Amino acid sequence: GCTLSAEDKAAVERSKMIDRNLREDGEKAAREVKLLLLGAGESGKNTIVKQMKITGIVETHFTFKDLHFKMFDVGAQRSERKKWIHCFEGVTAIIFCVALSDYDLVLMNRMHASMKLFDSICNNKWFTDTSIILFLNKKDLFEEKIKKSPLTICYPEYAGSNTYEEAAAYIQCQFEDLNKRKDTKEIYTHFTCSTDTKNVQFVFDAVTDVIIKNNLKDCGLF
Amino acid sequence: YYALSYCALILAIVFGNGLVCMAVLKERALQTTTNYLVVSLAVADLLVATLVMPWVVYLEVTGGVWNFSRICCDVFVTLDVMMCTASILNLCAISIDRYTAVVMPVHYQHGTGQSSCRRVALMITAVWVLAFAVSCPLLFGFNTTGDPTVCSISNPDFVIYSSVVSFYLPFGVTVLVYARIYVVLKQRRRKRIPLREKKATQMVAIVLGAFIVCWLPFFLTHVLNTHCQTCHVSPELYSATTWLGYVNSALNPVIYTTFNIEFRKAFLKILSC
Amino acid sequence: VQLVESGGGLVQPGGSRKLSCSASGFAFSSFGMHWVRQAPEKGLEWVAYISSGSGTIYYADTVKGRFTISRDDPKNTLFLQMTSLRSEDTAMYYCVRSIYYYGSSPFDFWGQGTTLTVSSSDIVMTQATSSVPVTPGESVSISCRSSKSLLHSNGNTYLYWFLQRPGQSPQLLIYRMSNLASGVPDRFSGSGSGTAFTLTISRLEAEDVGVYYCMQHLEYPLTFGAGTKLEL
Amino acid sequence: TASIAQARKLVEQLKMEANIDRIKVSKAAADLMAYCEAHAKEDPLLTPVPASENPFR
Amino acid sequence: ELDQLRQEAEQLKNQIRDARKACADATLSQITNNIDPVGRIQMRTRRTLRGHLAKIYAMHWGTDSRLLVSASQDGKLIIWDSYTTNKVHAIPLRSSWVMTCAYAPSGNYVACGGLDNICSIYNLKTREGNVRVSRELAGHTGYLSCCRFLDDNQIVTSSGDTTCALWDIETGQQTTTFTGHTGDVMSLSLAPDTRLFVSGACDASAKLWDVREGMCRQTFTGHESDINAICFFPNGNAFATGSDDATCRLFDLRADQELMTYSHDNIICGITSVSFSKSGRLLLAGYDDFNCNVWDALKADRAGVLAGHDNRVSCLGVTDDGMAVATGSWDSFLKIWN
Ligand SMILES: CCCN(CCc1cccs1)[C@H]1CCc2c(O)cccc2C1
Repeated sequence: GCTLSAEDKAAVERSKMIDRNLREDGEKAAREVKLLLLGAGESGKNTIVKQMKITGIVETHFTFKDLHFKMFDVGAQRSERKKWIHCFEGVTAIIFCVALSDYDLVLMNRMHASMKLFDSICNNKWFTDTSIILFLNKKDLFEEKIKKSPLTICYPEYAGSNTYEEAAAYIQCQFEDLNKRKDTKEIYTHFTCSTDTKNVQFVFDAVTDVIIKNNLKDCGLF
Repeated sequence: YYALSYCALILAIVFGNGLVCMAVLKERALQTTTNYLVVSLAVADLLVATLVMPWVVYLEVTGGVWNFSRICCDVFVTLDVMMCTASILNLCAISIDRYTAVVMPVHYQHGTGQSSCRRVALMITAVWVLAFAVSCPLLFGFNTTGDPTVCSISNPDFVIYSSVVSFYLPFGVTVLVYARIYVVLKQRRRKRIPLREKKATQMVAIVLGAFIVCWLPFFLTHVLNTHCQTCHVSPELYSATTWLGYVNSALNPVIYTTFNIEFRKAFLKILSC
Repeated sequence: VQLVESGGGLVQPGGSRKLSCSASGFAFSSFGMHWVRQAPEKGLEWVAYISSGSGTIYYADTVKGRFTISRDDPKNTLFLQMTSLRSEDTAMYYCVRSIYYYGSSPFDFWGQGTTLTVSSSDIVMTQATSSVPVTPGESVSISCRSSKSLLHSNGNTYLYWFLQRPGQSPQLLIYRMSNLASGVPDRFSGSGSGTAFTLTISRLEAEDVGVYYCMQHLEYPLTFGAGTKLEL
Repeated sequence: TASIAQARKLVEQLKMEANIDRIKVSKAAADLMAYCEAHAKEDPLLTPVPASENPFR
Repeated sequence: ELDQLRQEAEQLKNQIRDARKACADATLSQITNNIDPVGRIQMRTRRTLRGHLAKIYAMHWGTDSRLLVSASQDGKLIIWDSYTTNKVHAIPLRSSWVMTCAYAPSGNYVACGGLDNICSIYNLKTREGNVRVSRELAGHTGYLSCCRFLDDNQIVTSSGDTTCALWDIETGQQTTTFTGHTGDVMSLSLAPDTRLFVSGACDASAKLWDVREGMCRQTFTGHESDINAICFFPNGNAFATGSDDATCRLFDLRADQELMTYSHDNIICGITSVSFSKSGRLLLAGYDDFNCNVWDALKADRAGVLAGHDNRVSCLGVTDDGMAVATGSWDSFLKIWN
């Protein structure tokens, strides 16, 4: 077009070369799984981050079976969550950490604090569609403690055994019953320990189910 | 009977597939790769209702009598095989898109990325090119209609090839593809061990159900008018089943858009304005 | 920031040489690049342009088809393959940076040049002068004129002023008629009507000795004035 | 203790705010009104400029 | 000790609101009822500014009224020529989690930051021709919620740690900290002279600060909910705030109180962003419900609507010459209006 100078034409060419790089970086960013990592302070987040990798946001990258995952640990932030949690509205899944051993530990009870955090995150207006991966992080130390101290420290409402199976299953249900919005959200719970591969495989499995369900929304099947 | 019912169908198809085109034109939440196929379906159904079906009205009004040049018969007949094969092959392309959503889920994962848009630009091109490739022989020596006072397709050397490539092939592929989608979704649930995974089974059933119910009785009756010896086949059954074939274009907005929330939101906005 | 340039010396007419220009200490891929010729004791002539990412190429008609401008961004290197050389090509060739965005300074850096000794409707820019003998401390007012108005519909006036000191490559003084370049002292200022232009050296210094070229950037081919020398 | 240090700091701050030479709201309201009337002609959003001199044609 | 200090604090709170109430002889409405209305403000989108691929969180105009920076959660800080729609620069951020950006009064620098707790300063005008990180202002302990340059070497930044800080950029050092907010500070506005700034916070409070003396001069408290947005009126004697209350409020410095509020009964959503027109007569506010409302700042009549966005209007800026308003959005577009 004759209306543009030789320098306007070269500025439009630069602008279009910037578009080409913005679009390419958007293609790179779209093939990356955004994971928000949540849970209380000692909840096993650091054990998860070690296994996945093997103040302000700690953003950590891992690759597993050609999915690229970005993990946002928002734990070192100390500030009003409703002012910044909406940055994460486009997250694939939340990973929520619970120290399973903290049913009988003090913050007033740590498992009830983890459940109040889980409820506020799960039932949040920014995450209505967003699935959650629960890691129940310390099944070994929970087996050591449950033999010694009952779940009635956390849940006087409970009526099962202090065997691992009934206690661990009851805690999973005490988190998964915090789902409102069961029409649009799923929780992917996984009992967790010192374990290198299975937890990363569980993120990949649960994220693949989440991506499939997002695709099935995008073509009307879900 | 049929003449004014086709006029109601032209309005129903222009309204329904016009809403699909308008909703994707307005709503950027609908401007996915995934819905550009559903607009390609809507364009095929619009060109059926606007180009093809008024000639179906007037041909049925005259009682099957053609009052125009054989150049014009080739145009009507090629547009019919074109726009109907484009509707049918869009159903098949949408099934292969929905299969990519499930079996190649990482590639699909946002319905707007350049490699996904490239994939539907390719399969929309394949839909419209293959619709041309099966219809274009009727611009020349394959439209052997027996007398210039009539305009219809009736020769075995074309009707088999045409019914196969336009329907029995993409029908078999679409049934195979949606059955494989239903199987892979059942395998996802089995491997994990819900109401919207049951919705996917309901949508597979509604999609194959409408595609069978509209198009299969036409392509059976079409092959049986031409290639069968001693059949009890009739112009009544052929007129009934061609009407039931064009009814697919009236159902296609229902099937591919009214069961999706982003489409219902966009339609309720357009219906409000 | 550097542009270091090689290929040069003697070559026969009808012959060919690859000039190369290795960039360092700047984001080479983001700059458009020019070649500018200077024939011995003559003025500057723009030769070729390649944009950032090679999407645009231009040439002067004196070299179009006969020279090819090429670029290797991963090697930070610019090339001029000269395919059929003639005596009119004997010159120092300068590799020159340019970058184009709102408020940018194109032509801002010029390499040390490389000398090629070939063995033996454009906008006209005129300076109506060739030399000016003058003394430090006093003001000087160099001038230039264009055959076409350099004031574009967007409100820019596309003059550039260059100073070339003795034995040195050109330096941008003023870009887009009014604006002085980075590392140029406020002693230099530019002004003009859209067809006539002035470079004022408000207090002359011994470093201001050299040939001053106007150049237009309204349209390709880019065209320089003949050059006006200041001397003590 | 830190809470007593903050209670002293908060008293000192509330005292430093209390001792301010506040003007009447009628005068202050009239001064914003006067700034708007003075600059009304100078505001392209309040009074759209003709398309000849609007940069955003 | 503590009960007497709490009684003295409450007694000073009685004395200060008594002093505000003694200033309140007439309201701005009673003084502006006799003035002519603005009429309908019917701005058109003159530009749409497309290349961001996530939510726009912030934008800032250059003082030239032509360049604007904008920041998105896709980890890009884009400088736009608003006249041509050209991207002048796209700057890759080290943290994608950007919540604010600023453009220096010179145009030499942009600043941005967010959930990284750092304000990164980008030199635009390098001899290398790329944009470089020149400094990282680490020292806040919560997210960077706002940045505003005073000049090429001084920037005031606001944080989720409930503090503002003034920085010397060349030392990389917070030379002043401003601490009196009890909630997360969300927004800044420098006064036109840059001697003062206001900051609005999650304790529903706005504080006036002296930049040089490092002290809260005044506190303003009429909001029922957290202040997301703050802007000086162009004279520097008043400022508007927008909050999750779904109201804007205009506050005097000189009379130390709220003049007026800007809300309609059908507005029920947080105000994300606030700006004045050049005369101060229009107060522009950006909202969730996805639009910008223009207010007659003198009457509190809703003078017009900028209805062009499909997701939350996250940003406003009126240009310094007043020619246009840019509005930025979570729908990933910037729209420019006249
Ligand atoms: C519902 C579609 C009816 N048409 C019927 C042709 C008509 C005759 C009289 C009135 S209309 C078919 C003709 C045969 C064919 C085909 O072999 C392949 C792909 C499409 C079609 C379109």
